[PDB]
Amino acid sequence: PLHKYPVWLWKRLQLREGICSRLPGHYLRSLEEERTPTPVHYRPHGAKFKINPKNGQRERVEDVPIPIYFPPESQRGLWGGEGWILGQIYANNDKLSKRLKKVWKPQLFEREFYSEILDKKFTVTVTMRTLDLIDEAYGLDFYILKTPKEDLCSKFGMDLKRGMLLRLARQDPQLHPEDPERRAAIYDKYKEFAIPEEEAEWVGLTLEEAIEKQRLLEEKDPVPLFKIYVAELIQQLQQQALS
Amino acid sequence: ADRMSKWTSKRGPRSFRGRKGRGAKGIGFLTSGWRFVQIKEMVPEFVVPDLTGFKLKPYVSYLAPESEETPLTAAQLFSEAVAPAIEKDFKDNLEKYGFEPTQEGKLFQLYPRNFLR
Amino acid sequence: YEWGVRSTRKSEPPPLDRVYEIPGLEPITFAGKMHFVPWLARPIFPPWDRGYKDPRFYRSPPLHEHPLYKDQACYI
Amino acid sequence: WTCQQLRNKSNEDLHKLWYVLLKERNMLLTLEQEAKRQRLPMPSPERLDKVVDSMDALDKVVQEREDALRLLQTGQERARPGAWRRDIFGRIIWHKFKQWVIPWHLNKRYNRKRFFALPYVDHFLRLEREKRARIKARKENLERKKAKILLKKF
Amino acid sequence: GNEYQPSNIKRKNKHGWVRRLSTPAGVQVILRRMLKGRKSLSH
Amino acid sequence: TVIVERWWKVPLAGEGRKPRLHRRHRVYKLVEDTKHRPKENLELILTQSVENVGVRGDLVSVKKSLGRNRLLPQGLAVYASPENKKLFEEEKLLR
RNA sequence: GCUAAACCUAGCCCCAAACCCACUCCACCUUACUACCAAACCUUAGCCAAACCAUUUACAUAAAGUAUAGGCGAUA
RNA sequence: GCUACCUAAGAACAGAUUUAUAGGUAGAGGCGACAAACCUA
RNA sequence: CCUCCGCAUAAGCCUGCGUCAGAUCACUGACAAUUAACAGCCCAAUAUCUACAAUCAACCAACAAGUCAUUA
RNA sequence: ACAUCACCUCUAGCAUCACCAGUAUUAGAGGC
RNA sequence: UUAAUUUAUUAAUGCAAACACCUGCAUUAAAAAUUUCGGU
Ligand SMILES: [Mg+2]
Ligand SMILES: [Mg+2]
Ligand SMILES: [Mg+2]
Repeated sequence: PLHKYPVWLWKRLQLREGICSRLPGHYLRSLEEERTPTPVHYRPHGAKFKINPKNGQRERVEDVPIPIYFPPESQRGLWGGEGWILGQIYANNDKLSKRLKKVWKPQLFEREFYSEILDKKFTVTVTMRTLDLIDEAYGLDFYILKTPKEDLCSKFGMDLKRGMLLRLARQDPQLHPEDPERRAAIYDKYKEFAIPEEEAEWVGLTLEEAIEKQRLLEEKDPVPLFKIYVAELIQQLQQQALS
Repeated sequence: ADRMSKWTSKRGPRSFRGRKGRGAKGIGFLTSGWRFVQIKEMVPEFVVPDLTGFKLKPYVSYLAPESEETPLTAAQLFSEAVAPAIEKDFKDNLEKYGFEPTQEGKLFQLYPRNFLR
Repeated sequence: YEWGVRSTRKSEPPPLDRVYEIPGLEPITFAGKMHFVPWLARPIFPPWDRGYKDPRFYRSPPLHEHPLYKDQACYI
Repeated sequence: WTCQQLRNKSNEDLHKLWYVLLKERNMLLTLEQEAKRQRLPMPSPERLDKVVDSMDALDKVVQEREDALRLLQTGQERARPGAWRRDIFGRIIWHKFKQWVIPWHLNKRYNRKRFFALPYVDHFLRLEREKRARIKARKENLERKKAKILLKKF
Repeated sequence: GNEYQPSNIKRKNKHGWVRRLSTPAGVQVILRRMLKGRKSLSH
Repeated sequence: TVIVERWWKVPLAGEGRKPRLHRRHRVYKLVEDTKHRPKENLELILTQSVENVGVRGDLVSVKKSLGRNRLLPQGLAVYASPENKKLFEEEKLLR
């Protein structure tokens, strides 16, 4: 026989089920939206409808999102939105030949940045395209403030963004101790990506890490029923005091 | 080439027999010379009281009446136990009522349990 | 050539992730659960001690803190 | 002994009752085994099970009192401390912790307990769901069709 | 011919549960037997 | 970087549909290599008495090697962002 | 005449609906069914059909089986 | 786990010997005094 | 009249010609067994010595170059 | 018929998982 | 295999890219991979 709800949302089904369904609504939104980033190799077409080349017919055409072949190690640093491409190719790029499976891997470089928001130097692998992205953002802190985490497409940079957001919404003196003037200047500079203190709770963590924050959050030593019955008897005594 | 039996004592070679055992609880420790020393500390200790003069016989006579199955409800027992102390104290800080912060110092703690059966 | 290969020696430590290197935020490691596992961040425990004093595993005190260790070693 | 009737006796009296029950039950076991050795009938066949039942009721009272103690003093639900988790067979279960000396940051055996499941448990888990559903629809069809034949009998 | 000269130590070695659970393909083997619903889930 | 494209032209998808592609659709044809493309200089405003490239307060487009590796890592120059542009204009007008 | 035959009814069948499974105490990843010391993701492949073989090839209703593509040869 | 080859660590009487036990080499393979032989009818 | 076997441990199997009754060259059900000194099951830290084979081990005679020790 | 001592030829100037814990009187591969 | 063809992969170069490492493009091999050894 047949299963009632569809398995195409079975995972999504569990997203509304139980203890994990007690997660923050902001976390639900951040795991719920699926906005797409600009591509690494899928150059965008012009507009909605355009004339056919060999037919001269006004046809609406879209562009294919090429899947980003992300090796695991590139998550350990702040790479760009680029990577490798696991596909195939023809010998002379000619479809009338016997094609073979092929790969397009990136050329990374181990560089370093020194964030004032972090107020520390982090050295990791990045891309020259990622270098250009940071330069166009003019600073790593502003870049962390700028792109979406879905646009980030990297775990380490997402973690760095989470830390930067926590520091910005915290405004603790430990960010710039014995230099509150520089702290205030940076806070004015970093006033753009201000977030609520509650927003730092599930900031950029894994879905498994979201379950982790839940179990670290929803758990507590259970209330004593000696204490509970004592409180109930106190309530009964207060009520009978009016009797 | 036989598998459907249980894994009790008799399976294979000498030491292969040696490790596992039936459902005992261990009592001692293994030290030099392959000599086991079993402390009186870790042993079972079954100290039953004296049975003389208890008038409750092992079976109960059928001439007695029947009652209602009153399960030991936690709120009911708690009320029955704490009613007089709270009634006097409110007419008069739960340490006077005996609320236990932790059972770390008691012989028979509950969470975890250290009593037996 | 130094004697002994490194193969049967102790395993080299894998790289600790930059999640532990976060300057502000303590990561949500494997502490709350009980699984040295892949689905979370690795718990990092401090140096704990066995408070109990028992014959079975009481290791010796260090041989610089020993009550009798003279600079003039005895030829025995 | 009736359970609530037995519930009115003291704890020392409870110990006395348990010991008397132990003696009578031992008498029962020896008598039955001897009856097998003599290959004859039993003199009081209901007596053994009755003593067993009374001992079980006394145990139920003892468990009720211990449960009232656990509920009052701390209130934890399962008397042994433990948890719900997932095992290497991929299913959801409740594992029991065990009282052991060394800690979970150094426990040489407990760390060997691979209690992690990567994505390679998907098709089997859904298949387990499938078998459960198959038995479910089977029993439902059997019951309702048996009901239809039953109504046909009237 | 007397080829099957089995031995219990090597039996629980090459057919046991720890070794059959050491690599995750064997875990899949355990699961395959489980959805097959046998009794001798290992050896 | 590098940009490629689907050589066998992909079937269209529509508005509320995903590109349920072909097993042939994985084979791309390489369009361009941005790593092999002509580089552009980086425009930034200096803050310190630099060498023959410029002086303090001088905004110029230098090579990325001297900018990132030498100027920006040493902090001798900062980015010529529009928020930094106001600060540079104020520094120039407060002379 | 014997062996034999024959007998309903166990429960399976598909659907309809509906989201389900996991704690008597215990033990259970070491030799699973024993109370105890210092580590994961890396493009499914291939035939078949071309009457042989090679590029190509699948693992609600309506436009429409038209526009796209084919050793422009089989079709999708 | 038979057998082929190897390791660990034992045994018998005269080596290119055999063998009690564990362990290792997985088919697109290993092994091979190469028999185009073996690796569970 | 046979016995180049036999008796033990080892491994390996798993109660498998023990007892009281059935009837299936003339197996089934119930009941009872094997009480360890042998063998496993082990060994509180940190450092530090551990060249002088064995062959009846004293000679001869070697090569395939040695199968076993603590101490602080 | 294959292995092989003997002999001949060829490659390799050297180290931490085999060769090898070795250094061309060495290591590997062919012929009779 | 010195039948044919490549070269997915290495190894070299050389050229790019970055200031010894990585990626891309050519050539060369080693090794592979795809396809042929007709009829009366
Ligand atoms: Mg054909
Ligand atoms: Mg073997
Ligand atoms: Mg003894």
